[PDB]
Amino acid sequence: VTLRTRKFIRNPLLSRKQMVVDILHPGRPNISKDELREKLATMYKAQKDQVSVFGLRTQYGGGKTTGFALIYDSPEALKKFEPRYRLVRAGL
Amino acid sequence: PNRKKEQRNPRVKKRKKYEEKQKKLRSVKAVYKGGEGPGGYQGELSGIKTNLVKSVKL
Amino acid sequence: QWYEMQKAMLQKQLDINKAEYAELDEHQRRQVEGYRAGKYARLVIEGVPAEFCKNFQPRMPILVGGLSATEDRFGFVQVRIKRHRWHK
Amino acid sequence: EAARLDSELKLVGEYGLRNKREVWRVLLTLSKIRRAARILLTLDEKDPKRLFEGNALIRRLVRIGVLDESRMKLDYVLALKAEDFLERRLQTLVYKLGLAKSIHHARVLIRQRHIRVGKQIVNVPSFMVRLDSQKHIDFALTSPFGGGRPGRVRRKKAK
Amino acid sequence: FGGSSHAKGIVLEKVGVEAKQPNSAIRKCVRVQLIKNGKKVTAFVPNDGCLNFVDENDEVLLAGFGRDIPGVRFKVVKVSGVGLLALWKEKKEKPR
Amino acid sequence: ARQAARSHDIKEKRLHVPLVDRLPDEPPPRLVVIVGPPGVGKTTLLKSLVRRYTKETMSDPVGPITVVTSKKQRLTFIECPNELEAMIDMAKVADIVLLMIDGNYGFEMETMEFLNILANTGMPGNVFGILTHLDLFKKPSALKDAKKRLKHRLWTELYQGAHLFYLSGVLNGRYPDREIHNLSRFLSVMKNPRPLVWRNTHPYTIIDNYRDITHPTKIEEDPLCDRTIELSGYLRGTNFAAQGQRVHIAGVGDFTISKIEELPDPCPTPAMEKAPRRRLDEKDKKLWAPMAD
Amino acid sequence: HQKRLSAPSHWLLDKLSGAYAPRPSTGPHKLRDCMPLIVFVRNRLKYALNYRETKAIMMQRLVKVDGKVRTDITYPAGFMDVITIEKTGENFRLIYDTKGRFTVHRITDEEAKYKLGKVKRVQLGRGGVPFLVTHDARTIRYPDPLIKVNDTVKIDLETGKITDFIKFDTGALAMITGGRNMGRVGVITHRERHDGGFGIVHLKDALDNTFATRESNVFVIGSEKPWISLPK
RNA sequence: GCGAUGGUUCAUUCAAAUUUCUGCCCUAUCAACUUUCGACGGCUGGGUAUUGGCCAGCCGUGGUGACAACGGGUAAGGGUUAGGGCUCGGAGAAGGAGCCUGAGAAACGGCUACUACAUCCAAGGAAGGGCAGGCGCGCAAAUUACCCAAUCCCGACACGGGGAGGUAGUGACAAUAAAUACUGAUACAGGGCUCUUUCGGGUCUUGUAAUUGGAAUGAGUACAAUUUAAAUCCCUUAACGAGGAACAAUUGGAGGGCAAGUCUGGUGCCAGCAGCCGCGGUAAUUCCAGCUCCAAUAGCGUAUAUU
Repeated sequence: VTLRTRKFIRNPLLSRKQMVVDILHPGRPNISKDELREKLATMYKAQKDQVSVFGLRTQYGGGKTTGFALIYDSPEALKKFEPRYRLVRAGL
Repeated sequence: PNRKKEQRNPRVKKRKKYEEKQKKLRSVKAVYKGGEGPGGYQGELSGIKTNLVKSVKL
Repeated sequence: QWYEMQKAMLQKQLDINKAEYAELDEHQRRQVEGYRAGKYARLVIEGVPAEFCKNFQPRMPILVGGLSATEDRFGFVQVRIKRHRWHK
Repeated sequence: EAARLDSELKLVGEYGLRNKREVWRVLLTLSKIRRAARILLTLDEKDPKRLFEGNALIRRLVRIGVLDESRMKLDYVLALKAEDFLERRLQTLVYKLGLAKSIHHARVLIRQRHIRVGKQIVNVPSFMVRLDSQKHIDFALTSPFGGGRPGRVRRKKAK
Repeated sequence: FGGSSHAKGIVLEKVGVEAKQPNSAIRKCVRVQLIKNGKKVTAFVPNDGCLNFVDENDEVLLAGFGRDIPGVRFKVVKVSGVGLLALWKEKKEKPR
Repeated sequence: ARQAARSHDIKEKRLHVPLVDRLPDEPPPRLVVIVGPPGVGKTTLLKSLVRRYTKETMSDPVGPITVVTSKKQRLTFIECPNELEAMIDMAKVADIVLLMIDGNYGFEMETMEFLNILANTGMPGNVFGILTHLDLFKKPSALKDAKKRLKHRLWTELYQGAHLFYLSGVLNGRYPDREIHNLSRFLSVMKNPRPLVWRNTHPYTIIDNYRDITHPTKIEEDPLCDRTIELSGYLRGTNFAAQGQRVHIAGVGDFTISKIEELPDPCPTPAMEKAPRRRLDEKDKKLWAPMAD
Repeated sequence: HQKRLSAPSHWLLDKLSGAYAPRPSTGPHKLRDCMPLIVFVRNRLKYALNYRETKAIMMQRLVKVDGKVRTDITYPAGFMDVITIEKTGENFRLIYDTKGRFTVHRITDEEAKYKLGKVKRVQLGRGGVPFLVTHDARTIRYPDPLIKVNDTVKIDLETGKITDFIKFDTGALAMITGGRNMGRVGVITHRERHDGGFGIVHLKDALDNTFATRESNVFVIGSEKPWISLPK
């Protein structure tokens, strides 16, 4: 459940915060990216509804898992700037 | 036809073929197989034959 | 091309009939060549046991076969038999 | 021929191999390396091709641990052999490090996922272990010889 | 024969069906007629109990016989699309 | 040279024994059996096939069902019931076979029994494995494993590289239309049947319509008496004898023909009506099920 | 719809953008001397990820090219187009490097306000008026009467008028925008006429390499006077 | 005031059309060729978007060629330079003939007539001209899979539409890695093996269908989460998952042993071929109890051509 954010990029014209996320579950099963959306609310002081996570390939041998996370300034900015399939996978 | 439990696995067959061909080798030549034991020298434990010359005559 | 020559001789015989009984209706097409295959036909069988009509189910179908002159004689059939592979 | 049959049987017995395809595989890669060494010996000394390519070949073999660090000449690279390659295999390295009692025990352990090389577990017994990675062969954490759960027959017996 | 490796044939008559000794080569040999060319050649069924699967007028594939009648050159490989050793080993039934 | 070698091998593959055809110019409908273990859905495939062809929703299809599938050829579908007497009766009759396997449950002894009964009696041209109950699966890795193992066992059974169709669901109580459409793509275009010696020497008939033509005075006198029976069907083998043909009604016994009436078809199949366009207009998709609804 | 290798070697694409490449739409700059806005945004700058994201940037009035809002995605922006993004507050400028590829340069409003454009031709337009055509296909009505061919002009870009001009000169440092010696910032030291077609100039760099480039492929940048900030 | 739509001219872009010098492979059983649809000019016009024998009137005498024209054969590369790789490269929409749109076509998209097939009909009439797939013997072997999600394209245009593209399925034709077991203790037997030289020599620990004990599971089953357009695979992964009578290794070759059985030969008892077949018995039998050896081993054999 140990989290680190690399390569955080601002992107104000697309209005969304771009993070390369390296999460680690050692000893656990995989991370459940909806619960990871829940986890990326208090780490960057946001609502859960304006976060979308994709990528998320687990490294060899457990532990490390590289995801890509985007936090939008508003849920409506997420709605007008997100793809349809990522919106369906998120649930909106 | 009916074949063997040894023949159903190609490694175990090649393990048992090597154990019996290393066994056939001790009956022809002489292997080292450790020197004197911890007990010392208990005699030449299987015979001494006097009229036998086992040297490669150059 | 012995295969095609044999098949051509068979087709020559199969043209020689239907060329030879294509000459008359009441004599050849009715009495010589019988009732030709492919045509729908109605059969009247006389003397059927009534248990067939009482136990007739439409599921189990009816196959009508034509016995030859040899298939009505009885006698000792000498056969070449072998048990099945999966019969215990 | 009986010489080839007895040689391949000595290899398959002395290192617990499965068939003669593994022997022929190793003999093919050994013949490729030795052909490269012969082609580099064709040229004269102090040619830059022979110098840098032979230094590359010798450093590669010393780094993968086949050639000894004492002898580093292209003549000894010609004098290389399949017993040295099968000694650098992983299964004989488990047997020689003593995690297993025999070479067939070592093949069994590597197949059913007990040892690990460094970080990740290794499912293949023909893994060519390098010299730097030779020391980090040990039982994995999910193995009952390493720790964690006591295991399968242990669970059925302790119930 | 021909230019091919296997030829087809019709089993005309199992010659030597009344031979006495069981694995005689006269018992094993079978006169077949090749389709492509039309000639009647003789071929060996590989086994005397395997002779029983070869019936009259059956399409028979035959190959060379490479090693009691020295000089019969062919051996029956398949009978009616099914391999004859498979019929003998009771793997397949013969489609007739 | 190798092209000549492969040409010689294929020229030897093309050969067979020169047997006699004995097929008429206006051929009878080819007979399609629907064979399988009990509970596998032979009647459901029958309903789905006749709705594909003639658009008629049969609530209870029994007996042989004749169906126009082309301008030259037509079919007839008979579902074999779950009795061995009917299976052995129809294995010498069938022109093409639709052999049903029950998916997750695997192979059954009735399927293997009919396969080797058919092979011993006489092998027809086309047998198609139809694998059903695929929707009774939870893991689609186990699904493809079961498809692979059932395909390989069927290939060992009849021949290598057969046609094995997979009919997944049951939507409207019938089948999926696309799956039965490709199944009918395979069983619609057709080739002449294999020259079997028994069918090419002996004249047979599969009864489409049955009727009891007996006087009610005879039935009132003797309730269990010898009756006279009108059996209507297509004459399929060689031609019947004009007078005094001996008949084996399979499952009843041997009798003699008292009358043959030779009358025109109920399924005319427009080559016989016009006696070079491809499509079949819906004028031609006739259905002759004189025992079904 | 050209392939990624048939795309020219000076607006770079890696092994990433698929086998295909966008074509530039028709506009002011040429086809083979061009950087489209999608390659500038998402393949060079990486302010975007996808085509739909680039469209969602372009369609709202957030990208201004040469001081005007450019909406369509494959708009050509070849040479020295100031690209103003206001939400990021940056103005990029397109120059070349010494190897022959496109280069981006971040700058603010003071150097973003003007454009150094090379005159293509001077003529007398309709109404009896002289007009001036640059390489950006900008036509300026009533120019200064000495600005001849191959002179460069400081265009105002808020009105579009002339502010200053640099003459074609043997002793004025120049930039090469074509040919086998493409992108080599050096000084024009000689010029040969060759009347009858295709005259040349002889040009040396700051560190003594003489080479002959054609007067079409040259482009005047300033005598010493680097009026645009070449990147240090 | 800011834009959208529209407009004359000049740009610019995207094109298209011609056009200049050099460069095709071979050949003289190809030495004359063009003027045989004008062959070379120049003048005048026509037509073309424009030049032009491109076409029409008038006249002049040409034009090419042994430095290889012309004719004949049909077998139809350029750039990027360590290298290989990478990039680019005429005629028809059933057959001639004529026409229409548009910036761009002599679209073949339409029309008309003729020619040739062919369909519906209430017999007066009316619409229409492709590829893909299977069979191509009577005997056979790669999906009628899913989506524009990425890169790209077209439109009043952020949304609508794309037969490029990407995803999946089969596969012993090859090719790659390697499971079908590992390890002890005890009991008992005294033989095991070899050969040149054989009624002889050589060597010393080997077995057993014996009795027991330990561990190690990956094939498979599988909750999930993840991957992805949605799925699958991969990587993570909780829980099960080994004692042979099984979670069931094959393909060939050589050899021994057997009856109240069968067959054949012949100066008794022998020999040969062989033998699923024997007195009974099929829910009966537990037998060489799984015969011995050699070769390859997830592969292996046969035939023919052969080298």
